[PDB]
Amino acid sequence: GDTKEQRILRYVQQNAKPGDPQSVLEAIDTYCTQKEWAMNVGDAKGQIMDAVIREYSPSLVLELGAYCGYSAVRMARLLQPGARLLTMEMNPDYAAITQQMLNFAGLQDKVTILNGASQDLIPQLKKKYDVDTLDMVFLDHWKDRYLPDTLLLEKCGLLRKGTVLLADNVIVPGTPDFLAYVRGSSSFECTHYSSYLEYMKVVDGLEKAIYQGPS
Ligand SMILES: O=C(NCCNC(=O)c1cc(-c2ccc(F)cc2)cc(O)c1O)c1cc(O)ncn1
Ligand SMILES: [Cl-]
Ligand SMILES: [Cl-]
Ligand SMILES: [Mg+2]
Repeated sequence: GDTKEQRILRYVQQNAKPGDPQSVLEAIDTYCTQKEWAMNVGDAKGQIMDAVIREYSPSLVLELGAYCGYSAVRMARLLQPGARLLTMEMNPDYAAITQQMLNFAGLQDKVTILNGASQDLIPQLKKKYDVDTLDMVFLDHWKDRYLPDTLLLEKCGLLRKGTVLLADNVIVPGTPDFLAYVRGSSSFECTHYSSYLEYMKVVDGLEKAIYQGPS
């Protein structure tokens, strides 16, 4: 039968207003609070994401790991006109749900959902996708991929002074190598935002790591 992610999309389509991103976020959070948990960033951490997005008003955001498109809705709804989000989702079924979710939210013109592995796609961003540098990166894919993909971003010349990395799940499931690395690096200025795992009474957190250039 249907998957959890199909159930979430359907619930959104039947309980949100088309073209209304806030209603989409609310529908998802209700579903996941009342019916079934799912690994969306959630409202607690989402509120911190919102605050970050509004501070930096990034023109170009890369997201690693889309899932059902919750975080992509969350960020894209706060982008300025003309600003854009690219999100890399290697799971094809998740990629399809994410696209449908963004279409329902009316945010399809702001977001490009690429179905491929981040390690394969990151090296194509400059030449294929005409990226110069990224303003912000949201990390939310496999937790053992945050560090290697961060180092790949730098290798490929995609980070600039001031590029904001914002990492989900640095407590649960945790990203110990990434977290130790950025906190130890003179090339990052880090801030920890303590919060809660989505839809749970469990502590989690976001890490912001602002790239400072080589050193
Ligand atoms: O990105 C891919 N999976 C989700 C990564 N995200 C997570 O695993 C994740 C997990 C949890 C979590 C927390 C507590 C718990 F008890 C169980 C899970 C929370 C979150 O907020 C996440 O973000 C992926 C899929 C695929 O098929 N191929 C390549 N990549
Ligand atoms: Cl999400
Ligand atoms: Cl929550
Ligand atoms: Mg997460």
